Amino acid sequence: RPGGDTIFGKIIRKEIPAKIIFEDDRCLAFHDISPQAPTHFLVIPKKHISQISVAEDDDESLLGHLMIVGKKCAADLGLNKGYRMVVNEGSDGGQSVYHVHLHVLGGRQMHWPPG
Amino acid sequence: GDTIFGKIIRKEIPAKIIFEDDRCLAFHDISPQAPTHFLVIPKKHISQISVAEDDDESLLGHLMIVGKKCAADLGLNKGYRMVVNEGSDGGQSVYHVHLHVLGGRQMHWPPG
Ligand SMILES: Nc1nc2c(ncn2[C@@H]2O[C@H](COP(=O)(O)O)[C@@H](O)[C@H]2O)c(=O)[nH]1
Repeated sequence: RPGGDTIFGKIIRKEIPAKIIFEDDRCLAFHDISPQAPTHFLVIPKKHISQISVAEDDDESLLGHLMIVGKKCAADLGLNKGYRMVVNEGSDGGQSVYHVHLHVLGGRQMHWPPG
Repeated sequence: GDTIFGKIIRKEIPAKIIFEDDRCLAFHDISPQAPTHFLVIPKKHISQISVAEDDDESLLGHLMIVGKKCAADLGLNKGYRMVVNEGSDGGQSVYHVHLHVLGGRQMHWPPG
């Protein structure tokens, strides 16, 4: 099955439901099931990449596309005071789903340090 | 307008530079929030991610690829967190878009 069998691969194939914000041929944006801010969503590639540490050089455009889609979705969601984008890599990064994804959090003041 | 990151790019003030190419610069954060905390910034003066253009897509991804290579070179084999802040709610401290890379400790949840 294209995309693998992590939770995110199954969401991509519409096998498990999600609250989808935006979808194109390269990525999917959907709300996080455990939001850490009043608005908290994810932008993920449809191509399965386990983690940023194994991304290829030719994945540059795709990774940038996650950020462009993330900022567009944030504007569409009315996050006019700003937001924070986060990638969690590995154990120290707090990663729990090994399919690359960008968090976008807003709707409140975010604090420093970022965890 | 110009920012302190513009001065760093132009080598007018010092920073602990990790990596440079023709389109970005990576350097340690002067106020580190983790044992390793560095920034990857484009040389193009994009003020904030909310105004990035579609043509900037591969450049933004280049910041992340450079970030993950610098992280490996700095020994962050247990992982790290990448952060881009936008605006006042995002806590953006400098209006020149920059990717934070933090590691060398457990990063926590929520991410601020
Ligand atoms: N929408 C949705 N989000 C999920 C599901 N399972 C896990 N998540 C979210 O995916 C994120 C994984 O990010 P990580 O912890 O790997 O950085 C977490 O914020 C978690 O709440 C799910 O079934 N549906």
